[PDB]
Amino acid sequence: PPLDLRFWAKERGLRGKTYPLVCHSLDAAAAALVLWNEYLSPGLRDTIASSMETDEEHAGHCIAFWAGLHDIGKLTREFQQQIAIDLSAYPGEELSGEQRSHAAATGKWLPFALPSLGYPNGGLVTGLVAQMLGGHHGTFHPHPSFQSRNPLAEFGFSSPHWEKQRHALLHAVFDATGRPTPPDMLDGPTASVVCGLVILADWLVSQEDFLLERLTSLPADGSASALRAHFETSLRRIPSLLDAAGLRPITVPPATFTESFPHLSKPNGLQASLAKHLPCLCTGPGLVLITAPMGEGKTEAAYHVADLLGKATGRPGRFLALPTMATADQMHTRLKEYARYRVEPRSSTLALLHSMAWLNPDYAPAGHRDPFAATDWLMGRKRGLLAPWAVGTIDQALMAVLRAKHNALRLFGLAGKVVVVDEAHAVDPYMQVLLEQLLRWLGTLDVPVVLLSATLHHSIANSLVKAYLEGARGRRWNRSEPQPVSEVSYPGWLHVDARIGKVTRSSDVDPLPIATTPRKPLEVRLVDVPVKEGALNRSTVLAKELTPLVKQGGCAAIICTTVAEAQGVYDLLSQWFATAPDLYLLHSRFPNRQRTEITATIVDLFGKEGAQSGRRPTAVLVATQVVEQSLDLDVDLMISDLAPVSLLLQRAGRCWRHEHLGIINRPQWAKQPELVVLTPEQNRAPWFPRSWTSVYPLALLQRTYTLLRRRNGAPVQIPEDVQQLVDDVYDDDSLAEDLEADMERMGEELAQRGLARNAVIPDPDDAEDNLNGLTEFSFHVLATRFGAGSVRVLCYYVDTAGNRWLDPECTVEFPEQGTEGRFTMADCRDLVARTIPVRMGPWASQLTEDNHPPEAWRESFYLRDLVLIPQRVTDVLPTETGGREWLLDPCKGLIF
DNA sequence: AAAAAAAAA
Ligand SMILES: Nc1ncnc2c1ncn2[C@@H]1O[C@H](COP(=O)(O)OP(=O)(O)O)[C@@H](O)[C@H]1O
Ligand SMILES: [Fe+3]
Ligand SMILES: [Fe+3]
Repeated sequence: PPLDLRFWAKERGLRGKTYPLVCHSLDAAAAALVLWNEYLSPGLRDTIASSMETDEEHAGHCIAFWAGLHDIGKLTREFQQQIAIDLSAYPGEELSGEQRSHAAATGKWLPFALPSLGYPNGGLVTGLVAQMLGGHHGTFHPHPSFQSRNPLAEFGFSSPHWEKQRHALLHAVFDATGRPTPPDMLDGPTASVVCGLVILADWLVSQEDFLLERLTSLPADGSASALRAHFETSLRRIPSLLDAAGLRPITVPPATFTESFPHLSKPNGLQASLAKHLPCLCTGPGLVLITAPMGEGKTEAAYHVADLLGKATGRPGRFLALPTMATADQMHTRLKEYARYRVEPRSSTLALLHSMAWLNPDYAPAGHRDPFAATDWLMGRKRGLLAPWAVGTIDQALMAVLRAKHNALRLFGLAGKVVVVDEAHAVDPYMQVLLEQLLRWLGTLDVPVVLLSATLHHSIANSLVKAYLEGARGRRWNRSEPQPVSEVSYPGWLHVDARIGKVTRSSDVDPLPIATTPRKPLEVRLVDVPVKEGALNRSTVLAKELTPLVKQGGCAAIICTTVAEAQGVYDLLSQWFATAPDLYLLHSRFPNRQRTEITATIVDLFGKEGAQSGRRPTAVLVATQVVEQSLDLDVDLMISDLAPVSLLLQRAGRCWRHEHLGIINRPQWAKQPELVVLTPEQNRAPWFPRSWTSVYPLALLQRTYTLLRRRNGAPVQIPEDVQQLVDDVYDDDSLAEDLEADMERMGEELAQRGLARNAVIPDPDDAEDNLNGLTEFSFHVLATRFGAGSVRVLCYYVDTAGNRWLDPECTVEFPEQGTEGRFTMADCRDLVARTIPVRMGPWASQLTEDNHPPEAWRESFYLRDLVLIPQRVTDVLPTETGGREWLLDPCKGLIF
C-alpha cells in the first residue's frame, strides 16, 4: 500500500505547517549514516561493527536503518490526534487512555514487525534493537511481556488500516537505506552506545532552521521515487550541520615526545621513561597509571601517553577529567595551546565542561569562527561530551555511569575519546565506585585510559585497574584469581593491556628508579598543644614557633582543620601584630570575587612568578584545606593540625616547593624544610577535638598520629618515604588502639560505597541482553559526590527602613529586576561573583520567604537557586536567618 | 565543625 503523507512528526515551531513522519524518519536515518562516517571515531566504528560481527559498511547501514525507525511509535492515534488531521480513512485503534509515549510505542511495535524483514522472531538482536530505539528519549523500557499468540494486538495495534501504514514506513526506510540484512550479534553495551548516536541523529535534524528548509522541498507523495529523493537530499545537507555544531574531529599527527613539546630542552626522567618504553606497549586498548610527585611534568607526559593510545585505538577524541572547576579551567587553556601547536580545524570545538562554564566570558559566545571556539549547539544541555575534544570536571564523566536520563548519550560521547583522569588520589570512596563502574564500561567499549596521580594507596590502584580489566575481558574477578596490582611505585608508571590482561610495571623494564627532581627530606615535627574547653588554645605554640619569622623574616602557613579555627587564628595573629609581617586568611566562605582576588595576590607573593619577579616578601598565611587544592605556594615553614598522612604529605608539598630553582633565599632560622604537626596533649587511645573528628574520621587521625610518633622525629625522605606511609596508615592495624573508632571508620566507608552501588548503572555483563537497568530508578537527582552538598548564598543589606542594598555602604541597590526586564548573562556574572558556597545543614530547613529570591530571579538558571542572607546595617550587625546569626566580615569571610 | 561538583528534539 503506497504510503500516506498525512501522518506527521513535527508540528511545533513550524507556524501552522506540519513535517511528515516519513520526512523526519528519513532525515534521522540520513543523519546517523553521516555521523557513522564523519563523526564517529574510526576505532569506535570498529568496536561497534565488531560486536555485530559484520563489515563497517553493513553495520553502517543497519544503524542508519535503525535511526529511521526511531519515531515510528508516532504512527498511532494517541499521537497523531494531538493536532487537527483527517483520519476518516483509518477506522479502528480507538484511544485506550494509556497515554503511552511514542517512544514506548516504538519499542512495543518493533519486536514483532522486524522479523517480517528477516530479524529473528523473539531473538536477542531484535529484542535489543527495539529496546534501544524505544529509548531514544533518554529512558529505556523493559522488554515487552505478553501472554498471547498475537502480541501485536495485545499491545494495541489492532487495526488493519493503521498496521498497513506503519508497515509502509517500516519498508520505506528499509528501502531508502538499501535493505540491510540483520546483524547476527548485538550486545547490551554496544546497543547503548548506538542508542546515543541515534539520539544525536534525531536532535541534529530537529533544529528549527533545518526543518524550515526541508518544508520547502517536501516530497510530492509517498513514492519510492519521491522518498529515495528526499533521503539523498538530506544526506547532502547533513555534513553542513556537523560544522555548525563544531563536531568535526581533531586528529593530530604522530610525534615523539620532543617533536610534540619543542619548547622543552631537557625532558625529565618520567617523560623520558614514558616516551621510551611506552610505544612498544601501546598496541591497542589499554590503561596506564602514572603515579608521581608534583613538579614532574605529569601533564605533558599525559598528553603524550594519551597521544600514543589514541593512535593505537583509532580514537582521536580526548576527555580530560579534573578534580575541580578551576583546575579544569586552567587545563582547558593548556590543552588548547597544545592543540594549536600540534594540528595543521575551525569546525571543531575544544569544549569546557563544568557547571560554571556559561559564566566564563572567554569560553562562551557573547562562519569565520576562531579555532576550537565553543559553539552555540554544544553550549548545553546534555551535549558537551559530544565535543571532539573536551576537558571538564571528573563529575562530568561519572554522570555517564549514573542511572539517569540520557546517560547513553554521554556513554556514546566518551566511547570515541581517549579519557584521562587527573588526580585520582583525590577521589573519595563514593566517587571511587563510580569511577570503577565507568572504567568498567570504558574497558568494555575499547576506550583507552590514562590515570594520573600523586601517591595512590595500592588498594585503590588495584581496584581501578581491576575494574578496567573486568570491563575489558567480559567476566568479573575470581576469589582465587591473583590481584593485578599488589604494589605501587612513587614515582612510577604502569601499563595494562586489555587484550591479554598483562600488566607491565615500570620497574619490570628498568631496574633504575625514575629520576625525579632531587629534594631535601622533609622534617616533620609533632607538637603538643593545650586543649581549652574541647578546643585548641594555640596561642602559646604560635608564639614559640613564629618568633624567628617576625625577626629575620620569611614565609609560613598555618593550616587549620575548620573555618572557625581558621578565623580565630587570624584574629589571634592579628592582635599580636599591632605590636610586616603580612597576614592573610583563605578558605571557602568568601565571596567569589574576593576569593579570586586573595588567591591571586597570595600566589603572587608566595608562589613562583613572585620569586622570579623578586616580589617575594621578608609574612604569614592562614588557611583551611583549600591549601590542598592546587595553589602555587612555596612557604618556608608549615604548621598544620593533624590530618591523615596522605593529606599531611599533600599539604607539606608546599614546603620549599621551588628550592630546586636557585633563585631563593631562606631566612637563617629556616635550616631544613619543615612541617610542624599540631596535636592536642592527652592523659589509652588518642583523643581529638569533636571539631576535628567530624571532618576526618576519628580513627584515621589516630592512626596518623600513632604512625608519626613511631618514627621519632625522623625526617621523611622524599619521595622514597612517601608511598610507604600512605599505604601504611590504612594497612598496619597495630596503628589503631581504638577498635570502636576504627570500626566506625570502616562502617562509614562501607556506607559510602553502598550508596554509590545503589546509584550506578549495571555492570556491562548484567546489561548484556537488557538495557533497562541503565535508566531504571524509584522514589530528586543522583549525585556524583557523597554528602549533603552545598548551596550558594548571597548577602543583601537592609538599612533602617529597610531598603535592600548590596554593600554595607548602601549605595548599590538590590536589583529586584534586571537589565528587557530579564537578566543578561553578564548580570548573572555580577551577581554570582558576589556569592558564597555554604554547606547544607539544619539551617536550610528553617528558611523564610525573605530568604528566597524575588520573582524575576526565579526565571534565571543561576539565580533561582540562590538563598539570600540578610545583613542588618545601622548608622553591620549579626543577623538571624535559618536559626543562627550570619555576619559576613569583609576581612574574615562569612561567619556563623 | 573541609573541600570539593551539581529543555531538548
Ligand atoms: N622537562 C620538562 N618536562 C615537563 N615540564 C617542564 C619541563 N621543563 C619545564 N617544564 C615546565 O615546568 C612546569 C612544571 O609544572 P608541572 O610539573 O607540569 O606541574 P606542577 O608544577 O604543578 O607540578 C610546567 O610548566 C612545564 O611546562
Ligand atoms: Fe521521538
Ligand atoms: Fe524524532
